[PDB]
Amino acid sequence: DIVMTQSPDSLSVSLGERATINCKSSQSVLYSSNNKNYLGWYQQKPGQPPKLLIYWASTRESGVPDRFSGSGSGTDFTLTISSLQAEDVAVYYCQQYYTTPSTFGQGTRLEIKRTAAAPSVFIFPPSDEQLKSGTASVVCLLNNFYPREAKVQWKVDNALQSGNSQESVTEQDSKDSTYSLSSTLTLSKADYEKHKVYACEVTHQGLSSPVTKSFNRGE
Amino acid sequence: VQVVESGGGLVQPGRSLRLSCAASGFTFDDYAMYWVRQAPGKGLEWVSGISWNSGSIVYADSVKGRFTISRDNAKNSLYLQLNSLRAEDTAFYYCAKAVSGYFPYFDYWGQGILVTVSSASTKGPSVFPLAPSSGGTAALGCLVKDYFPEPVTVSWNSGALTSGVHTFPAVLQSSGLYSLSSVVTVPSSSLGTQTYICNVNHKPSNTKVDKRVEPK
Repeated sequence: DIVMTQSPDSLSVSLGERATINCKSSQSVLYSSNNKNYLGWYQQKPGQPPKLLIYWASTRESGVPDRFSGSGSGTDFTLTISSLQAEDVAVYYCQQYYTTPSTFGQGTRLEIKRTAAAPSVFIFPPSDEQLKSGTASVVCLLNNFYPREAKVQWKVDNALQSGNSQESVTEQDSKDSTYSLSSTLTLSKADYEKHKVYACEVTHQGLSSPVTKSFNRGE
Repeated sequence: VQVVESGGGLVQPGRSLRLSCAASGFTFDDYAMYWVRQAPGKGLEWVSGISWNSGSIVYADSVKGRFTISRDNAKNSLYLQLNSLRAEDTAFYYCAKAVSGYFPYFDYWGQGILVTVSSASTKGPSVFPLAPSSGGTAALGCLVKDYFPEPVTVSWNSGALTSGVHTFPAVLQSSGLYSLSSVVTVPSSSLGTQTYICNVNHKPSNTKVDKRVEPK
């Protein structure tokens, strides 16, 4: 059975600049008979099914913009995006149809590089409703920032927390090419009611110095 | 073109499940039908294929002997019977379509069906407000905590509010239950003048909750 191997596994390219993704087949997918490469490229945007970009290694699908082009033959193929746009953020897969099963590449995450943008920080105390259950969830939101890397420090009365919080990050936005992040501090009702000042400190490249949002338990 | 996907959800290892896509608006017997799956976070995997008249059937080695592909061109329906299910079969299962040998490139019809194979019990989400406080921009949201399995859907004001929304990916907690927050940024001035409600739906626990989110 044929094996597809893409390279790189992931790729970060600035707006309006070339992005190149490579696909390699264990055997040739050129059919000598009709001289056609049985090789397609698919785009998969988050939480959508894959869209066909390019078939017979170099033929662009209708609707697919000019900047997408395919090339190569036999065992070595190349998807190229000549002038990368915000909306091109996706995972790109090559797929061979010389055999069936018509096997896929492992995929290539394409990220858009843009000028650094600082996160808007918001903090959220636990709901009165949640406390009745016996645990407390404090939520810090970093909203619409680039790049993806950010440090979130939880401070409970100036004591720095560790191993009691979890982060989630959005898929990169297809318009402003930014991310958002949620840090969730989880403690018991007991521990939440002992302490007074709950603070979330955010270190990020787009901020001249760490930003802190905090509340005192019960306004 | 209109598609109806059904089957899917929670099933325990060894048990079985029947997926189906049905469609109107395309000539159902002009196409070879395929199932592609994607284990969450990982990449695409060719699973199964079937010729227009059920003449030739091909399975990937991973599923051979366990899964049965079939179709009814009269009912414009593609079926996948999942037997002897195992944790690794947990994936989004997609319906795909190819014309012929002259053009065997996949068209995907239908959005994918989540199968979760696990011994763990279903548990509905606890929905809690993330209330806004006191440039003129305010964030508010819903905390959708301690549910199983995936997925939950979150909308705002029943689909009327889509601008500004970030529904975070589920994260598994050490408890073995998922949690996420859905948040939205709005003008400060609107906080008192406009109503904000999360529409959380969790099909597996039969939980529909519309939670009002107001200042404090």
